[PDB]
Amino acid sequence: ENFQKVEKIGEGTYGVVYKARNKLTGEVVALKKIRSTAIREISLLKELNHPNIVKLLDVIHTENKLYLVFEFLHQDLKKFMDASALTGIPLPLIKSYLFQLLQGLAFCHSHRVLHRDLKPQNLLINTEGAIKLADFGLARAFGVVVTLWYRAPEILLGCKYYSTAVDIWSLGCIFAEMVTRRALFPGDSEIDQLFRIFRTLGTPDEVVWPGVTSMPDYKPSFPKWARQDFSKVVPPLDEDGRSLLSQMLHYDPNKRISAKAALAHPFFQDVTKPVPHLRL
Ligand SMILES: Clc1ncnc2[nH]cnc12
Repeated sequence: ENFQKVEKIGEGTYGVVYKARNKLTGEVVALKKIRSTAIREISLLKELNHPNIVKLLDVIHTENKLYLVFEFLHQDLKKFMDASALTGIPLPLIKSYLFQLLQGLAFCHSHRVLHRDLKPQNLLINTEGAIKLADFGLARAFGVVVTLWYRAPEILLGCKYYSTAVDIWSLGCIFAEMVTRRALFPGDSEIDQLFRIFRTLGTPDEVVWPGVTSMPDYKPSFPKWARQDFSKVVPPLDEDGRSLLSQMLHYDPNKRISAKAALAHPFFQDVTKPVPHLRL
């Protein structure tokens, strides 16, 4: 009752998203209609505020249906990439976005909150050059065609107790996609996703990932592929970038770089904040 629905933005991971106007403040928001532990978990996310996290304005439980009211941003990274397809995103903008995302992740991760489902459609961008993580923490609160392209290998191999490393893996994949203008691992099934990772990074074994062979969905029968070079996977990215991406894509989640450690990487020595070129 307190909103006017302006337009259907589309059908997100958990239900429909609407651009809406608050009838008692005039503020324009994103309203997600979600299709009691969940209420408590979600309610805690109202406190998780950071400039690179899309702000959860409010949570409204009524007719025992659930509405999440979020800060509105006019574009996402998926559409920005599609619109930059001919030309590519300039490196300093790639670098700025990656840095800001890592700040967001470092913040949530220092509170033990993970995203678990990062994807370009979840990264929202404004006119001032800011990029922000949307739907943060909703996977744990509500559980999760859905995209597998960004999933870490420990999730695909059936680990129940994965860690903040899963987000760094996703963000690596998005980094590589910004650079190349093609998804890194566009699997169309769980095994196709796994085998696309293995074809690129080599089939993992006990040498690179202690314990891998005891994971729930690991099979001794997986084909055995050798690793390729990152010079072939993300050209023409420079050696700092490739060094960072390689650390974000380590098979072992314990050796994978943390968001905080990544913010200190030399790739970011010369980071700036450009303003993107955006048509709304
Ligand atoms: Cl899907 C979407 N679109 C625009 N703004 C948003 N804020 C949170 N989700 C959003």
